[PDB]
Amino acid sequence: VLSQRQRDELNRAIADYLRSNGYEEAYSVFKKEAELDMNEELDKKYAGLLEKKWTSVIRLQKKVMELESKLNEA
Amino acid sequence: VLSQRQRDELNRAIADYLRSNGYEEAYSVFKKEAELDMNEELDKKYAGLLEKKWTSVIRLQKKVMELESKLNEAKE
Repeated sequence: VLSQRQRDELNRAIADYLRSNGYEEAYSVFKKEAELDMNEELDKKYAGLLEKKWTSVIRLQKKVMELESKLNEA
Repeated sequence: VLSQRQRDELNRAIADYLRSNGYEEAYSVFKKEAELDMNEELDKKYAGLLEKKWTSVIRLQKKVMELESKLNEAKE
């Protein structure tokens, strides 16, 4: 489970991503469906956040993999 | 900037999140705009992934440290 706080942050991050990538119709539709009231001011806090989080986690996952592999042969 | 490979994976994860969490109108529109085709295979592979990753930073930092400690005590 995601708490409502995590979910509202995740959805704002998705919304920012959709706009930023030029999927303006998906952004419109999703803001309504997720009942997101976010303006361009609030958005500043979310700019690039989804990509950032994704990239941070993949890098950690790659580190976990390398560590596990050295432990797997060991 | 993300590679096309990584952007495609991210986009499939977003698509799966939208479908599985009930944002159906957004799912439909997003696959059209992002020029993405989903199937049952992809649906299963990307199921829960975006939500999983979103919540994973501390758990993965912890796992990195736990693993490094297993390695540290293992050559000790």
